[PDB]
Amino acid sequence: LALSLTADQMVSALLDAEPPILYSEYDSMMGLLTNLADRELVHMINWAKRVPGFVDLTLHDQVHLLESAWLEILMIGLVWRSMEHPGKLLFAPNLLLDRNQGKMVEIFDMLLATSSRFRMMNLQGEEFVCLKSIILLNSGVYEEKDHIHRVLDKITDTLIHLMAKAGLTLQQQHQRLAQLLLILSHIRHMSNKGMEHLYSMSDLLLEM
Amino acid sequence: LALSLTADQMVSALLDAEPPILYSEASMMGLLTNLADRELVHMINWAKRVPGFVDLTLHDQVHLLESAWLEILMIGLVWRSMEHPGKLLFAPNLLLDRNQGKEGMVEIFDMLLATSSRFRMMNLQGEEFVCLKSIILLNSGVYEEKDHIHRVLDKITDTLIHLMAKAGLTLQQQHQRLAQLLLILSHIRHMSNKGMEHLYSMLSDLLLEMLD
Ligand SMILES: C[C@H]1CCN(CCOc2ccc([C@@H]3c4ccc(O)cc4CC[C@@H]3c3ccccc3)cc2)C1
Ligand SMILES: C[C@H]1CCN(CCOc2ccc([C@@H]3c4ccc(O)cc4CC[C@@H]3c3ccccc3)cc2)C1
Repeated sequence: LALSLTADQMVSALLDAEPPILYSEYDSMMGLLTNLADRELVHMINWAKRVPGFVDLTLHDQVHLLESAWLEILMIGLVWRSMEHPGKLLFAPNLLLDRNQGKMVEIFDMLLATSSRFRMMNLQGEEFVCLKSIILLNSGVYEEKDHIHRVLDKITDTLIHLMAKAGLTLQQQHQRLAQLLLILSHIRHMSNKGMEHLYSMSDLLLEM
Repeated sequence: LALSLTADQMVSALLDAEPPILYSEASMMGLLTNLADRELVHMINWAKRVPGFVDLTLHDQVHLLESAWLEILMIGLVWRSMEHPGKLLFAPNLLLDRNQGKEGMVEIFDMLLATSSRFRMMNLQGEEFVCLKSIILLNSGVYEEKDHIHRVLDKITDTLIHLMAKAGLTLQQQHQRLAQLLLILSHIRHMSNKGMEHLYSMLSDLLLEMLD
């Protein structure tokens, strides 16, 4: 029944679905980020459940979707809040790191670049939550399958609706749509590069 | 001077630019490498006939091909594999199913097969296909020169939209399908990444000499 949402209801539903911005433990850099990510993962699951259409999926469908998307969700979230701090990544309000402290400057330079990209594009928060939802439903998808594609189509409708209300021309609307979606493919890329470094060292999702 | 180009002529240019289909020559990893290596040459010549590409500095052209070359091979493979369900047409004389796919390679195979199915379900057209392939070339390595590329990318999106509108898809159906196509590109990024991993655990000089 979640496919009956109007575009504005979809946005409002996504905005209040938003997870908090966590802080880093006050009182060895990888640990701080690992600790942060672990705590971040917990609200991400309660977030995903509030994504329209998500809970309709069988629970092992939900688990496959989250296992594929989670690092991308983390990455776009980080990049999102890092937007208004050029040359730096805001992992937490008390943990704002620069280029030099990165040394993973391979992945960080990528993360910074994406942040610059969102900034030049002047990405709005309303567009942001759509993109994050898109990532959840799309990264893992390669009755159940088509429902997902129907949900994805609704988010597309919503994104366009946002751009029309913003006063962008029809041409500008599908161009901006194209630009944002291509950016997702470089978030996929980052996740992957992030993943293999992440094993230069899967089931709590059902439990959660 | 390639941006001064109507959507129809744009599709024309890309279509005629299409590379030929090549024939097949760890028996198999030696077969796919020879084929891919041969396929790689025609890709350079294809890339140069892609609108906006030769206006780029040579250093950037190499960089784009370095980032994208595997993605190009994969989507092309996926493309000609459409009408052959459950199989991969690496070549007219080399048609494989996933059984023959079996080290580390069956997972990549299955990914390529799903992509092929998705194109089949969506019923991807040739006009659209060549548009996507261009987007990959210019998008994959995108991270005066770095906005020219974004103009071309916008021009190709117009072209895609142009095609869906002519087809009779409504404005809503148009942007829905545009999105459906571009999201598939992120799967192809993923396949390429896992592909690079799988190849290291077993190009520039060519690209530079190749782009004589
Ligand atoms: C999925 C859980 C399994 C146990 N945990 C492993 C650590 O997971 C991460 C994921 C991301 C990071 C870094 C980070 C942390 C918080 C955040 O909001 C965003 C990011 C962006 C990725 C970043 C990173 C990138 C590449 C290698 C390591 C860490 C660190 C650890 C997380
Ligand atoms: C950069 C060039 C110089 C070194 N060469 C290494 C060979 O790279 C490849 C690329 C693709 C493949 C397989 C293939 C062959 C032909 C084709 O038209 C498409 C593809 C898609 C990928 C496929 C592959 C890629 C990676 C691991 C296993 C299989 C195999 C070897 C390529």
